[PDB]
Amino acid sequence: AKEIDVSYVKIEEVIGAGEFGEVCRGRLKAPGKKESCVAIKTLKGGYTERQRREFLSEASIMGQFEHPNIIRLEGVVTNSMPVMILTEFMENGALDSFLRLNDGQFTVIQLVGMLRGIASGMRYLAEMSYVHRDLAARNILVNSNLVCKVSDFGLIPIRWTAPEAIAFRKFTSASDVWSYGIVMWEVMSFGERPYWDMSNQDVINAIEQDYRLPPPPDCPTSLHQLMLDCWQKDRNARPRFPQIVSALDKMIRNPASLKIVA
Ligand SMILES: Cc1ccc(C(=O)Nc2cccc(C(F)(F)F)c2)cc1Nc1nc(-c2cccnc2)nc2nn(C)cc12
Repeated sequence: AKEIDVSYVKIEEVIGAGEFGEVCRGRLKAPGKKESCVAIKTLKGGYTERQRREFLSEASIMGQFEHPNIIRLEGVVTNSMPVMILTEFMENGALDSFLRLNDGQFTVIQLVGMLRGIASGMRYLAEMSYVHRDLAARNILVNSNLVCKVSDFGLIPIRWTAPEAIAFRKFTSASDVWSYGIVMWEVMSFGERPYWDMSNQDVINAIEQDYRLPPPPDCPTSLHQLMLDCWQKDRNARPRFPQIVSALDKMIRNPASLKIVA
């Protein structure tokens, strides 16, 4: 992770609260480059030397990722206090709230483009053996061009989690695929809560009955079928991320196939 001199950083508003400190919007103005907006995670005060380490481990993990659909680490501030992790700032914020605010205002092909971007980011993570464990629309940021970037904001996410990961903590890329299917439903439903206001126990019960979420209004049948593929109880039968990307690319190539609705 690139070390950023704190003199190049300005904090403009606190937008959240993490496990070790704050989340802020700010500005980064490095000597040679233009000034950009950044999101900042902070860690300050009387943290143990361990907590600092645990805090900075996140930046070491993120620094491995370079993909257009994965949030981009700008760098870290570690030679001064507060300790900080900086990423790019995404104009449209989190995907779930973005879609709820803009309910019905995107075409199927636009939504499929978002889903394809998310799937490509996940294919990249799976290829380097990184299991996300909390893939959900709330963890996906949207830029001004509608590009979706997988992120992880930390925290119980029962309703996005594959049954084997709930029961036995077996988290794999295949359980991420289950979560991806939920994200597909969130997107095509313009940010409805998975399983509505069913309790967590109601959700586990429904899945055990072999129930699966229905096609959202106006959702092409082929997209809902791909959701059903992601939600197979047998994790080995779920498509892998490259197969998901290929399936979405076929729909983009053959848009008439997106006209078939329930
Ligand atoms: C500063 C920061 C630090 C870490 C991450 C983050 O996504 N880390 C992470 C960790 C493990 C795995 C992954 C990945 F795999 F990429 F998903 C990402 C994101 C950010 N950027 C953030 N941006 C934003 C944000 C909000 C509105 C508009 N643009 C950005 N909100 C954030 N909340 N939190 C907790 C972090 C936020």
